[PDB]
Amino acid sequence: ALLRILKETEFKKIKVLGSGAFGTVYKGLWIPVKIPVAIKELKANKEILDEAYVMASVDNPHVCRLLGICLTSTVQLITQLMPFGCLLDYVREHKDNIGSQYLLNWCVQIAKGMNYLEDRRLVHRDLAARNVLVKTPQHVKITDFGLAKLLGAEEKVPIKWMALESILHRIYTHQSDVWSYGVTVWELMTFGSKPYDGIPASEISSILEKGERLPQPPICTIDVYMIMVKCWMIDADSRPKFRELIIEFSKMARDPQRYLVIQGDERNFYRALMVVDADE
Ligand SMILES: COCCO/N=C/c1c(N)ncnc1Nc1ccc2c(cnn2Cc2cccc(F)c2)c1
Repeated sequence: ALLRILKETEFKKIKVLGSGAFGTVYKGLWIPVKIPVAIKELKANKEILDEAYVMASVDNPHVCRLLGICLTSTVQLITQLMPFGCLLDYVREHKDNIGSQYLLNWCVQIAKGMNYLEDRRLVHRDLAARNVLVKTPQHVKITDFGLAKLLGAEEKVPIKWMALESILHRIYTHQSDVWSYGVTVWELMTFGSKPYDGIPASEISSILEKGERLPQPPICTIDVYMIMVKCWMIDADSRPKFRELIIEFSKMARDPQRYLVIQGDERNFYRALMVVDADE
């Protein structure tokens, strides 16, 4: 069964991870051996089970997969626990130990994961560094795709990560996801800064129309920054394609010190923070 129907007893919400944008995520154990899992708690659930199947049918090393679902009073989404937490918090905590090699590789990995979703005709709708998880320092994965639509994202909100056409018309495409990719990259390059910090969400569409964009990160060469800016063009068709982003950042990954200037570039443990891996 691709989307395993789990019984209220097979798993248990041990601790709390964090209050998300669509629900609360817990850390826990699952017994179909005990497997560490992330549990997100948000008769007509036939609708959900549909968009839920998609989330479980993805198979790419850069995209999290939904492993199970529990349909009771509430819907609980069960996935494999990523021990290092989300990338946003990761870069914030290692702001002085993250080299250009890692930063570029993550951009490549996020780009591959996004290209994979585009091949499945799945618009994420909420890509951001907080929705990129760290399996290990050299392996990151995209998560939380599809939930946005499954709750009326484009029905009658992460404004600062959204493309202009999404804010004004609720239009979501793989190209609006490219814009958010641009913002996600900005978050990594600034080591976790909040985009448009100190600017009211209501004024965002206004500043974007006037041509204003997030500033060039200190460590970025104009070449890296040019890619981000292209991702934020009003004309969605003119923005880079994830496929082109994979190739461009891969190229830069071969000569990192040339595209990112990080002083001393070359040269808390999530054990006490956070049985067999779901992968096992
Ligand atoms: C501020 O710091 C917060 C740190 O929280 N880290 C949390 C977390 C984690 N350390 N490991 C794994 N998942 C984590 N969250 C998380 C994110 C999305 C989720 C679930 C469960 N269901 N869904 C929907 C979904 C949609 C599409 C594909 C999927 F696989 C899952 C859990």
